[PDB]
Amino acid sequence: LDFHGQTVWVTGAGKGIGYATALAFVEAGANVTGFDLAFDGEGYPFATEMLDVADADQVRDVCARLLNDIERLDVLVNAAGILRMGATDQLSAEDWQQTFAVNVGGAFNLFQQTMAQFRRQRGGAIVTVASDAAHTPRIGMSAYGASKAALKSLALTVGLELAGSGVRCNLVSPGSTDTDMQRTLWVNEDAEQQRIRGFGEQFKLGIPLGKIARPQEIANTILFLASSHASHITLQDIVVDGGSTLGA
Repeated sequence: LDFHGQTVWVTGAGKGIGYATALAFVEAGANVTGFDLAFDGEGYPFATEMLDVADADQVRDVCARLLNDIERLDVLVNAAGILRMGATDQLSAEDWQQTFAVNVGGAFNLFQQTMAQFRRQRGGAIVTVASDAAHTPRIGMSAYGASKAALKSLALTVGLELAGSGVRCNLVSPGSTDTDMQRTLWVNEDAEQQRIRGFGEQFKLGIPLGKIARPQEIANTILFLASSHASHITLQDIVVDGGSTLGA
């Protein structure tokens, strides 16, 4: 895929899926800016902007500054997110609020600050990273899954709001991935994954393909949806999970 000459923004670009996605865009020729709360890695091969996406005023100031100096924003990737686990009646007030502020509010702020640019330029692509938890109820993750379902709903209506401007808006819903989330077990056994096997007593299916996701496999799906090869695709959500939701 040739993204040479295209301007690409990626949130959550400090690590994990967002970093792998920004890197893939760089490797495909794009002019990339990454946004995150922290950039703790040693090297980032793209422009970095420190930003709390859950701070509406900070998002306004940063996006307005950057938008004043670009002719078009070809691709926006929303990939910020946090996980706070807990049974619904055990979850703290702070974990509930921060889950929604980051996981939905973040994209909301980005949309509020970029939709006018998309309408003015008339075209471009948005890809939003949701979660398989937006597709199925998950013991221990009720708030997380609910925040991701809200994000998916918001992104789809934004897609409808921008479709008349020729803008395409899609999502990717990763399953278990080698990075972030619950990547490490509570014992010294990771190895042959428990995640691949499933956990039937909590109505959690295993993974039919027999492996968890690599970040590159999420990134490459994002790049496809961001590309002219997806030029008739909008309002779709590609689950990238080895079949674990069985297509849900």
